[PDB]
Amino acid sequence: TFQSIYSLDKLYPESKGADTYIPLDRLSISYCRSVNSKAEVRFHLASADWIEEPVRQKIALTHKNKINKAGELVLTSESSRYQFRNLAECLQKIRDMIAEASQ
Amino acid sequence: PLHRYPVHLWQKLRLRQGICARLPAHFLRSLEEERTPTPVHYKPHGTKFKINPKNGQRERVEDVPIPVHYPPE
Amino acid sequence: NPGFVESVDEYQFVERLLPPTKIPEPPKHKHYPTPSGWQPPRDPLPSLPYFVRRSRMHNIPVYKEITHGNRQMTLIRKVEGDIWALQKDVEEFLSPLLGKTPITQVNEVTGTLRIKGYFDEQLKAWLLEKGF
Amino acid sequence: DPVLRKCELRIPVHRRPVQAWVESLRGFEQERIGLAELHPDVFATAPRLDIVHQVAIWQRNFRRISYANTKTRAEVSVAHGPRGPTSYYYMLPMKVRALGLKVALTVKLMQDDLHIVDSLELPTADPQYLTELAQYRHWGSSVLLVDLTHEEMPKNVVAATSGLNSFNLIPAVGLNVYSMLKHQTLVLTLPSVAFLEDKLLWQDSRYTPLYPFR
Amino acid sequence: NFEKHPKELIKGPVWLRGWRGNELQRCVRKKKFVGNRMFIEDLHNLNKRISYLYKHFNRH
Amino acid sequence: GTSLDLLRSLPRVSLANLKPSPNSRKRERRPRDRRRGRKHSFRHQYQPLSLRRLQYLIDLGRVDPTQPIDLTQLVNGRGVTIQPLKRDYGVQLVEEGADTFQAKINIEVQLASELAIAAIEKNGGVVTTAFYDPRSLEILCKPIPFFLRGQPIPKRMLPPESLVPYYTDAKNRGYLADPAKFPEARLELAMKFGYVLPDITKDELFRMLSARKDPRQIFFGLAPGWVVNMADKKILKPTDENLLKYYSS
Amino acid sequence: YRAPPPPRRRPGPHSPDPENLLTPRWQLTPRYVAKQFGRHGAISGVPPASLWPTPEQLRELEAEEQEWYPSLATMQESLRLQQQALEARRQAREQRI
Repeated sequence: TFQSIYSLDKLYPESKGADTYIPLDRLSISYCRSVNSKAEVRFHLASADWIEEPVRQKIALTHKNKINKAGELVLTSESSRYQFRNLAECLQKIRDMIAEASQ
Repeated sequence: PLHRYPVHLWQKLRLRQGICARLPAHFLRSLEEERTPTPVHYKPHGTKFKINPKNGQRERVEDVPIPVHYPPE
Repeated sequence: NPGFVESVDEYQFVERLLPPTKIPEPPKHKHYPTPSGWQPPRDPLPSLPYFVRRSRMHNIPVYKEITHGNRQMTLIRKVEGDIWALQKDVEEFLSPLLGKTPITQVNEVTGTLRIKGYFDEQLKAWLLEKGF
Repeated sequence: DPVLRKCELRIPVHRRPVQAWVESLRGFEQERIGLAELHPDVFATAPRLDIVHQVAIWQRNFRRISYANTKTRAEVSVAHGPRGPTSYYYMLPMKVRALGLKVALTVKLMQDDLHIVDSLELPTADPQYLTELAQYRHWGSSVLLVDLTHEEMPKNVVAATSGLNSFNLIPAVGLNVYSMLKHQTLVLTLPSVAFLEDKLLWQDSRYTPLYPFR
Repeated sequence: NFEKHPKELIKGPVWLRGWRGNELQRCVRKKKFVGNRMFIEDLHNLNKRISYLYKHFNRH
Repeated sequence: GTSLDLLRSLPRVSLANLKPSPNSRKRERRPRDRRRGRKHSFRHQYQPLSLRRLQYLIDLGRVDPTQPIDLTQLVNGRGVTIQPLKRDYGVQLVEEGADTFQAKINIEVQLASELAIAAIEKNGGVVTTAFYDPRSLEILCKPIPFFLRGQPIPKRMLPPESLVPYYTDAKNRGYLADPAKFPEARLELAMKFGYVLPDITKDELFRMLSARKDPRQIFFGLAPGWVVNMADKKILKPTDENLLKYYSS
Repeated sequence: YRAPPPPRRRPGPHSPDPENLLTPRWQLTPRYVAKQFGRHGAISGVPPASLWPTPEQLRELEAEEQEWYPSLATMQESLRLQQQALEARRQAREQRI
């Protein structure tokens, strides 16, 4: 190959190599158009080992309305239904709730 | 009709034909060659680039010589 | 001393850059419908007197049109066979959905059907049911 | 042994192939020697004669140039007189012209005015033979002969057609609607049909060009 | 193969081969094509004629 | 085709028989008788590609999924239209189709959406941004003509200082981006969505997907300053030492 | 009658004669000569070395390159200075207000 004067080997001299929080299995996501739509994510707050006991207690208190009869905390919004937009903001809402419950 | 050669080529044809061709080659070369007089009253643009109006981008430039009259005196 | 050296090794990329002049045919897919939703015409084709061929782009020949700034329209173009048979079936199909006999104009010379209003989605789904 | 031809391009499944009798000009009685298949998208297009009518008008009018001129009152040493050379040139889209050619081909075949032939080669160069053969096969008073390419057209056919006013010999590239209409019957060589089909069938997936195809 | 466009088959006045326009455009194009090869008297007449054509189309 | 049968029954057509289609031609008025008697440039004009528009090309097989996406190939497939007279300066993406385009492929687009960048990366695609000079891009869209002109391949230009921050930004994944942050940046985006990060190295075709041309290099295949023997279907490389200095300059 | 032969254009490279008066100026330009090379490549016979810039042209390109085209390192340095200048402007606003 050919290397230019302004080549990446010189523009990025440091990295010359090619290689250069919320659990996924525990939670469950669901998206379905209902036009209108509603994307939600569900997870068992009782079995939530990734949240501290004071955080879990705060989640069960602050998110008591979001806790279902089966003890599963759910959160739904309405922005769009897709892989990244819908799902990511539902997981981040739970993460934000955990952060808010932390302090 | 329409002349095969433009009017400006009429002068060229006259130079290329007749006694003009028979003129000495050395003299013909002196007449044919043109050398620009040294500029005195106007200067060519120092920079070769300027901003084009329509596109608002840098463009090549041209030079406008100032008119100077040299009397027969 | 030549200023140029010739190598055919890198001409493969030049071949890749060459432009084609024909639209490529859709590739066979293991599972239909395609993730976008495209599905080739159903096989076997329906044995109805009228056949609707797909466009050069392998799409259903249905176009939504608005004219005079106030009239919505939908046009079927690549109609082959008995246009009258298609019109009767189209009239019957759209009468319940529309609530009355559809207002349509038949341009037999061009082999096209003009319908007031937008009903492409229902007609396109209905055409799929026929197997077109 | 019948001469069997099939369309090189994929014929639509829902459309049956168009077929006609293959003929040869070698002998008077060689009216039918084979059976050939013709693409429905080319030889079974709808008979849209307005396109043919438009093409014929275009043919007559794109070459139209009027050289009439007159002096008006100001130029006298006519209020509305001809003013110098005037042209009427205009261009039809290649899609329409190809479609017009496609429509014309179907009409001649359906009207039994198109005669598909293997080759134009003739046993003799006498113009009399060609005229007699046309009478033998009950061809129209005017017969148009088309060959694949101008350079290779047989010498014997050239002499016969060159001396005949009503029988005109043209190459494949020279085909035009006006000649087909002016000539009662059309004679086409088998290679020419494939040549015409390829160009006509090329219209498929007509990429709008940003530059000449070449 | 579209190597030669049918417009290329036009034979006639140079300024209107493969081209068409209104009377003013045709006259203006004619002047450009053969202006240097036109007669001095014709060129002056053409210039005067162009003036009338320009005003008629561009002001009426 | 019963219409064709009617033609056989109908008499042979002639030139005179031809008649214009009904209502095709209107009537005209002429003075023969009394009837007519009496009385912004600096801002790049980004040309975007919709995700839905992107999806069908892959699904229709218009663009080979194995081959990395190339803007020139899209022009070759007539996917997008770029007019030099319009002076189009950039390429973008359209939010449409965000919910209908689930696929992974390596691609390079002048401008990409941050949400779109991660989503395709979540699917496993590789996305980067490169700067093409608007004049160079027109040359890129039409590579054959400048070979016809005889011009040699020039070095690809660099963005103006206004656009340098965008391309140099690591999150933007530009060719001027710092590689050191890329492994960290890829990790950060995965956490944002929460998807499991697939390392580019894991992919069997990693080298093909990650292959990129030099900043000065206009073409993946052809290095800058190269020449092409179009007539002989061969590529010509300068062998003059002084020429290398020009390319270095 | 037999139709006339279809028109055929003269193929291959054609080099205009510079001395001929009729030949237009644009057909004698180096761009036209370069165009001849592109159309026919080796058949034209244009030396490939001529296509690349001459040593005197090399100096002009180097001067042109410096005048108008900065390098990546120079670009990055300019951003840092402007960022510092922008920071100073913000600091000036805070202290005066």
